[PDB]
Amino acid sequence: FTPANRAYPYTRLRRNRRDDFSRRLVRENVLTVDDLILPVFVLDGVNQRESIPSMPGVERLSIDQLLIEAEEWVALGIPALALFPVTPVEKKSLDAAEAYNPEGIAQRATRALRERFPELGIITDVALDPFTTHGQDGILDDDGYVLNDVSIDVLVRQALSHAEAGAQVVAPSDMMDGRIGAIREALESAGHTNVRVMAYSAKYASAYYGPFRDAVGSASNLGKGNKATYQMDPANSDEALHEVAADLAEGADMVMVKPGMPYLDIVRRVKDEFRAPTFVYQVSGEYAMHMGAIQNGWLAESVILESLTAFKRAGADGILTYFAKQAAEQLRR
Amino acid sequence: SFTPANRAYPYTRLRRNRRDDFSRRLVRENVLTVDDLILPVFVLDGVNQRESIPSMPGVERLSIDQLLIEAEEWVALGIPALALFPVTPVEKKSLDAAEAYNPEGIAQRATRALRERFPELGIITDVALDPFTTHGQDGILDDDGYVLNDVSIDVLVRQALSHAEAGAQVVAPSDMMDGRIGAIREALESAGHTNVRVMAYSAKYASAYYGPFRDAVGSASGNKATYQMDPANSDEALHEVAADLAEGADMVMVKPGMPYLDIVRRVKDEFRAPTFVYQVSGEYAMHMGAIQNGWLAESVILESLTAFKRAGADGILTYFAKQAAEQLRR
Amino acid sequence: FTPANRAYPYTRLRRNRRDDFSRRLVRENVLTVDDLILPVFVLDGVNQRESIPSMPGVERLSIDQLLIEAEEWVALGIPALALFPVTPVEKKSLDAAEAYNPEGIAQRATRALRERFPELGIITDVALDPFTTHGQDGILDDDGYVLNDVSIDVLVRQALSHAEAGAQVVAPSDMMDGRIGAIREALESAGHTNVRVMAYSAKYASAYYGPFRDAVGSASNLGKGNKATYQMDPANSDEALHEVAADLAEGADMVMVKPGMPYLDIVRRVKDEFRAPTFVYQVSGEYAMHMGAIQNGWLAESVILESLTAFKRAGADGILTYFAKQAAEQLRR
Amino acid sequence: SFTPANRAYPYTRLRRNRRDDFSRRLVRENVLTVDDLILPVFVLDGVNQRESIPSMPGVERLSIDQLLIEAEEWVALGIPALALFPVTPVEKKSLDAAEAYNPEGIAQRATRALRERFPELGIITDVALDPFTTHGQDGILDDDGYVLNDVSIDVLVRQALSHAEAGAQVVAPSDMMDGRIGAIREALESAGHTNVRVMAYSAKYASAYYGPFRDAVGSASGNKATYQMDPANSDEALHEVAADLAEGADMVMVKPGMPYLDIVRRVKDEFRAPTFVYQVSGEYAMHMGAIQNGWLAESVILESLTAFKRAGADGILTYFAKQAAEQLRR
Amino acid sequence: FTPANRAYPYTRLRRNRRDDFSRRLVRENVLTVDDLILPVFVLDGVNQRESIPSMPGVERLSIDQLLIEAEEWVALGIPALALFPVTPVEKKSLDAAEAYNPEGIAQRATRALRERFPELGIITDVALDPFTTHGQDGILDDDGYVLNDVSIDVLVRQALSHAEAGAQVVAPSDMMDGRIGAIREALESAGHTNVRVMAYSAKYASAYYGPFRDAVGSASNLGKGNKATYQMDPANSDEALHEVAADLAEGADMVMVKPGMPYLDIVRRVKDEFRAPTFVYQVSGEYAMHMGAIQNGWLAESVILESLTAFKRAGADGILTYFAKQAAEQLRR
Amino acid sequence: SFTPANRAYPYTRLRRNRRDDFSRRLVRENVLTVDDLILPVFVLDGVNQRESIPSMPGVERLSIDQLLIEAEEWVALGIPALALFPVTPVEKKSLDAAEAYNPEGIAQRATRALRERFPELGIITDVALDPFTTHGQDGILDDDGYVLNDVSIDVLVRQALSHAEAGAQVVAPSDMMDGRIGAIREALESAGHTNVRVMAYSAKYASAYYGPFRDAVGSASGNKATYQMDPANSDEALHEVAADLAEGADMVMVKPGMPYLDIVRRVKDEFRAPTFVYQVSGEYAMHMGAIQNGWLAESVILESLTAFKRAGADGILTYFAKQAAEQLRR
Ligand SMILES: [Cl-]
Ligand SMILES: [Cl-]
Ligand SMILES: [Cl-]
Ligand SMILES: [Cl-]
Ligand SMILES: [Cl-]
Ligand SMILES: [Cl-]
Ligand SMILES: [K+]
Ligand SMILES: [K+]
Ligand SMILES: [K+]
Ligand SMILES: [K+]
Ligand SMILES: [K+]
Ligand SMILES: [K+]
Ligand SMILES: [Mg+2]
Ligand SMILES: [Mg+2]
Ligand SMILES: [Mg+2]
Ligand SMILES: [Mg+2]
Ligand SMILES: [Mg+2]
Ligand SMILES: [Mg+2]
Repeated sequence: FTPANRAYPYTRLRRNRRDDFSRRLVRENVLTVDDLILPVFVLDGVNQRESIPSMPGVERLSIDQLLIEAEEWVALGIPALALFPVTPVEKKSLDAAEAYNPEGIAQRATRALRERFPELGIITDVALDPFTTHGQDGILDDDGYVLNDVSIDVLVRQALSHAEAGAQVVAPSDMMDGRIGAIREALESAGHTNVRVMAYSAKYASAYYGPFRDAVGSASNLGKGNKATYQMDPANSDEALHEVAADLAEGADMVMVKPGMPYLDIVRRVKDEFRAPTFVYQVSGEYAMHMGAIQNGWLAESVILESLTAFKRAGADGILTYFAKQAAEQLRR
Repeated sequence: SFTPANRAYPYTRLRRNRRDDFSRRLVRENVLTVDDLILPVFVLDGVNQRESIPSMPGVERLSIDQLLIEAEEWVALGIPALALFPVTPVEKKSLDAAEAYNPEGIAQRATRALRERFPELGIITDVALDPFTTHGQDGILDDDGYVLNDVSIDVLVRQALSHAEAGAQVVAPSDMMDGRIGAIREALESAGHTNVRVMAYSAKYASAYYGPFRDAVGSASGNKATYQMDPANSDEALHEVAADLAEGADMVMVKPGMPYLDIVRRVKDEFRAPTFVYQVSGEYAMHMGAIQNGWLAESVILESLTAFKRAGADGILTYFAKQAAEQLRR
Repeated sequence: FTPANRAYPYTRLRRNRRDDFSRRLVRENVLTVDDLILPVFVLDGVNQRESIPSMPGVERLSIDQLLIEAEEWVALGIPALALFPVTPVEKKSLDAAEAYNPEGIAQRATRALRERFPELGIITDVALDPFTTHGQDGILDDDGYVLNDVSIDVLVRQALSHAEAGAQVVAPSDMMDGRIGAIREALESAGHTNVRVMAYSAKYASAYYGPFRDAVGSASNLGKGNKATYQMDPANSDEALHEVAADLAEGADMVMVKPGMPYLDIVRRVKDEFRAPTFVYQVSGEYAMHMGAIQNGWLAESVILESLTAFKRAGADGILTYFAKQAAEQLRR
Repeated sequence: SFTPANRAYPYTRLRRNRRDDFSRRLVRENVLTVDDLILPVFVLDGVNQRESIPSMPGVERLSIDQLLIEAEEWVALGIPALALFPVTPVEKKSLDAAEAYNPEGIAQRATRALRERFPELGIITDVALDPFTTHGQDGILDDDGYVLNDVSIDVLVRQALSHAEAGAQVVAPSDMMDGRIGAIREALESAGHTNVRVMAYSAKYASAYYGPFRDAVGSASGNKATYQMDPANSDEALHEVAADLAEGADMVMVKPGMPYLDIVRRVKDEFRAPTFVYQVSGEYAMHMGAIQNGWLAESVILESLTAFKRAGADGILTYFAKQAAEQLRR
Repeated sequence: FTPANRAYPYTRLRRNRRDDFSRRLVRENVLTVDDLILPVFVLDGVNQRESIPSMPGVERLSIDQLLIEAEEWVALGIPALALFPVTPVEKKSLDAAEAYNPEGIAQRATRALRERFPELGIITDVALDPFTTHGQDGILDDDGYVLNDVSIDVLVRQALSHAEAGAQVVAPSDMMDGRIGAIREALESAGHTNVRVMAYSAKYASAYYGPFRDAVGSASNLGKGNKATYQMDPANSDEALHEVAADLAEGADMVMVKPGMPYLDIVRRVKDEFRAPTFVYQVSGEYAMHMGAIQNGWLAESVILESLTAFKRAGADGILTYFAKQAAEQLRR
Repeated sequence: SFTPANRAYPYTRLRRNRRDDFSRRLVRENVLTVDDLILPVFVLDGVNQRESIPSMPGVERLSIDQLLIEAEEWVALGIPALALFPVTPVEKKSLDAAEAYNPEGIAQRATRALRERFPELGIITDVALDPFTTHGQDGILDDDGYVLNDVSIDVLVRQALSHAEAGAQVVAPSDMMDGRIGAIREALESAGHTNVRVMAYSAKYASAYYGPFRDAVGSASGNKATYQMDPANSDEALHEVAADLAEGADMVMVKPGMPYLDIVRRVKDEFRAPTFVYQVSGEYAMHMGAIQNGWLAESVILESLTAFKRAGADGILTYFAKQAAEQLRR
């Protein structure tokens, strides 16, 4: 960068801050509804709405209830939903076969939403964690290690069942090496030419996933287990560039940094280095922490749009956020 | 900077994101909002007057009362700022351009009237001598017909001060005299006008695109290649901006607009400062003419304005600002 | 960039502007006839010259009339023509078979010009829009979507018929993914080793194509249809770099940004990043808008060379411009 | 800068290094140590006083004797520095903010007491007028309610000098007046306070995250968008830091912290200077609230602090500093 | 870099140096035990401990003695050992067959350590120099030249016997072209998916290897021979970038610069350019030279941590150092 | 900067160029020549004296007549410059370091004697107070034992002037006081010493490697972390060099040498200025000790010196300069 010899008092950076109109003129970034993705927790059955104690204001919804709520999500202009099925306990297995069940919640919810709301983007989740008795994102070997290439075999079948259900976007969150190219290849081979792959590229072994694990019901399955053999070390930044570079090479249409606010520097570096469609997840713990402080009267509602503007400023094109309705509503007005 | 990352067809198909509206909206790199818009307005001396301009279809010169009336609609649409260009009566032109610093000149009157009735509306005054000289040249001429640099700056400074006294939040020197940004900043600071912004017309080309504006303001009674920039020069625009930043400009502008998008892009990339671009009278008329003739669909207006945002402009001075602001509200 | 601490009054940038001679010495870019490509609209039949109301001063020309006009284009030193055939209504089809007809206007015009003017560069257009009843650049599926790889099959046959006719350059304007490498491969396989591919790399879904659509007669076919599923979003800049990077990798000899003046920042970035032979189209709407303002007395003729100098300054090596004769004439003198 | 080097699955499997603790530790790019930690502390006027703060669970305001007692534990843990924030009695607030430079103001007293009993402990004083004004604004107001720049700097300078006289090794201007770093540096040098460090709050955003701190210090009886930075602006933070470095800052700070990691990263990459970040009261409370509610595991605290190191911060002002220092000792 | 116009006396860089606390706050790099790899010389037989005259304080150790010493290495938190077997004279050959003996010292020591200390990283050495009668790192042709691809055949068999013994890391020190990709391929083919390859990427034809050659017993075998046809020319820096780029492309998980302190500029460039896990060897001559000066009373012990901090500052993530115990002990306290 | 160009085994085999001496010589990136060499020499007060130094095997302190005798051999070998380090008699040390600017101090005498008998030989004097203070500290101490910055600069300036008067072509301030390069340059210019070069010891670390030199010069009767650089810091060295260049240094130096090659590399890459590196007494002794012990072959000396050239140094201050110069002649 070139400072161009700017010096007080010839340069006073408060002059542009003097008035709202100049503030607005020079303002570098804005959040719009075109930046918003709403994740939703999807229940089996009919007429089901379940509160989540660790994500106040967020509800698990059966497919019929989801179709009704989606009327307003669409009316607000929200471009896409990311679906997270809440797997019945009895459907969890060692082999995660429910992942690719054409009658699984994810697949049924896709078919229903694609028919009801043809313009709404549906992003499915490619990962085994909602389907395994152990709560890990893949298949274990006899050492209890998440097998890479064997897991990809199952993830591929899943991705294909999502495309078959009409999902415009599949989002592998699993963090297996090479899964973007394996899923891309399979989609291509099968004629699913236009199904986007939204890679979770730099997805960290984070402590901020707690509430979501309660929400999808994987928390009791995982127990004290951790994902440090596949999810990325929080301390590592350069390594995120290698992750993204491979996912681009492998065919990803979009690349994602996960967690969001605790990793904004990663967003910045990924946008700067690759100049590709860049996505960020404002995860369940980020949401819970803001919502808990707002409900306590400790922070003003306005932190919501402040937290979301940060993602734009950092370089994200789109934001998966549990705040997406609240935000769209505030936008809107 | 830029890494292809070994992206290769068919693994990479750049049309997947284009497949649907929802994914095009998600990845869409830039968006024009009314926050980006500045409306230039031509201001008359009388009351209850509007005049049409043959080379600027749909643009009216307004007397100050009409300006106030119309500004109600501009403010309602959320347009942040106006850029005022006085249409000087012939009796008020001189070799000394004294009308430039007249506390009752059209720009000064318009400014006080606007600042009082719409206190949140940004007013950007024009610092230049071309509406005030008998030959309309942007400065004072010597005996060979040359536009004197430092002597013109003395008049421009008096002018900028009069604008700051009239209440203008921004003065915009468009004259292209060397060193004027610094001289104006110095004088503003010495006079205690600490918060008056200076929007430098930094890289302002010796263009053929200003023709309609010259009819608009009545300056059309000659070239400016000794002060305005040679259209061929790009590296040069970086030196012009570096100086204006060092001299204290709060925002820097590239002029003409669309014929110079590459300059917007270099200026934003290199300096990372508030960057402005003028979509000039000639751009406006070309587009407007083609639309009215039925040659071009009217969506070319948002396409042109969108181009400014993509090239790196923060704000756009454009005669389209009202039309664009209405399309963005609808 | 390094400002090197240059400060008024030690640095006065008006000193070089003082005199024509210093102006000329430091002037960074110049337009010459070596930068000019003339597009031409080519009619069937004999002795045909048709005015285009939305492109004043431009005529559709039968092949005999084109050969006569070309005498002066060559005398002026214009390096190349880009041919755009005006397809008879009765020859438009679903399958676009006329694209690869050895007796199609494009093919006949190539053979005639290559024989008459052996040094003149002939650039043919690879695209189905002049041949389809729907006016879209490729073959539609049952959803009315432009099929990518199926369209490339037809585009390849077309490119081959152009090479067979003697075209030194083929210019795929179609914006299908991967078509540069498919056309390159086919040309290579068939022994057309030296046929250049001039890729329309970063070709935007623009509103500035109106007059050309009237000129080639595709406007009534297209109707209200749009090309947003293949032509690029006007808002997108980083994405242009990915487009060009792939076309280079795929074998393009030249890469083109289209529209021209509304996308000069793209020209700048493409030249800066790739350092490759870079081309820009000053499209029909750009031409119409300048010509309409000049005829109205609103702009001086001099905007023509100003608009063309911009392309040089921005980084283009060559410019496809309907002004190419006027410009060459003004150069010339 | 960055070269992918044609790395491709399966030759490249980024999980191999993740396979085992030993290889994760070897390649681990960043590590938080107590060397990175600064504890902000809220200081009361009395003796034998502690108060709890509703919006800052687990944080106590301490009178100076309690501060000394607690500092024994902070020093033992190896915490390098405290950042003092006085809780000004209501009787001591004024329009002129004179209490700011009172040689017996809470900050000044706390500093002398600390410098004497823990001479190796770093004391960072707050240079700002918001704990001293009746309206708590960070400067002196004019008649339209505007925070006067240069007039406020005059008071900030008197304040910084009083801190240097009290023995402070670092004064930290948090006020966001233009040019204050230079004016403070000039005055420090003229007075022979050659080694007093200035830690500029350089890119300090007009944030909603300061709510709990305003309760903590008692300033909660209004916005600061005319001086604090617009949250949307990034390029702007580079200009703010460039000026503060030129003006003589020894370290530069980004504030808020985690909602601005991208700014930490740009600031460190571009300037390669000592870079500091404040994990503000709102960050602390959000995390603390979620942990106590059972929503988040307490390892999110080290994860947040680790994020600062990775983003490029050298030092972190954080209300978590004692907790983190104990986890690093255990 | 941007100096930002910093000028004395407004900028005095001694202000941060004034006090220990500010020193500590701004200190850019720190050595920790997570950066340390201990190389060890491994003897055949039982109850063997042999001093090395050119590496004072370093001992060759039989496997039983190595298991006992390793108790404290682990207690100190040292992440990994690099094993260097001391080949019996009678086991040296033309064909280096002992390299891949499942009962070779390296293989036996791996199996023993992997079983006794499951969390300790074991890095094996892939190179023929401890096994050849000539002391060169590969197989000679009839001109006495080290054959590239023939040597790789043997190195591959070795690497495989190391994986089979349970080594988590193999470190080819041989400097044959292409050996990283050959070893990677073989490991992959054989299902050794997670065995890391720590490439000696920019390994110089150095004079600083003397003491180690005495330690492993290769010095008398090598004689006056040199390795200039494979080990890198000390004068060459740009060439190191090409070396590393290829090893990354070929699948290395970590890349190493060798010697350490005489090549810190190489460390800096490799980290800066590639942003990959970067390793550096503080070689036997570096160790001997510091230890000799410390024992003579010519340098303070404190040069040890100074020499090791240099590697962190230069850009290394991990350091193979004979000082690793001393350092860990000093850390520790 | 760096493009791998898709080079891949077996098309690319980097050993082909290594196959033969002739191709290794052709591609060989750097070469040490005697043009790169500066010999530091320890100078005694007497006549007909040489002393051995226990921690610096093979290095002798020489009285000025012995220096002249030996310099005949250094000049013949083509060594461009000496760096003089006086061994001050105990009687000549003081709190005020006055012996530093004594026109008959050892450095000053040695310089006149050298400039007269070998007028083409470069003489680099040491600007520092550590050979002259009773506590040997590089400056004047205040009452807390702190090395005063500006007060020390006053003495260093007097010293540098005395060297310029004695005929020195280069004065080399090794003291690490802030701002000294500028103060020395100013004083040299004011006194008409227009062509006297200043070789700044710019990035001079608080090292353990200076131990043998302290025995050599007799300063060994304490640390310098308040002025010499923290070994851990790299970005910091860029700021140190930027200042010294701005202040007028003709060449900039990194000290210690081999433990800081990464700093040489950053300094040359970023500033592209004449860059010097000191291979310090501790480096010399480590190498020398290992060679004599039979542990290392003597080719490690050229390897170490070659490393400096590769890292980006133009010139090397090295106690090996005579040995290396003889190997380069043979
Ligand atoms: Cl599809
Ligand atoms: Cl003002
Ligand atoms: Cl051919
Ligand atoms: Cl001080
Ligand atoms: Cl394995
Ligand atoms: Cl001189
Ligand atoms: K978006
Ligand atoms: K804007
Ligand atoms: K020229
Ligand atoms: K630190
Ligand atoms: K490490
Ligand atoms: K050579
Ligand atoms: Mg991955
Ligand atoms: Mg200028
Ligand atoms: Mg393409
Ligand atoms: Mg500031
Ligand atoms: Mg190699
Ligand atoms: Mg210095």
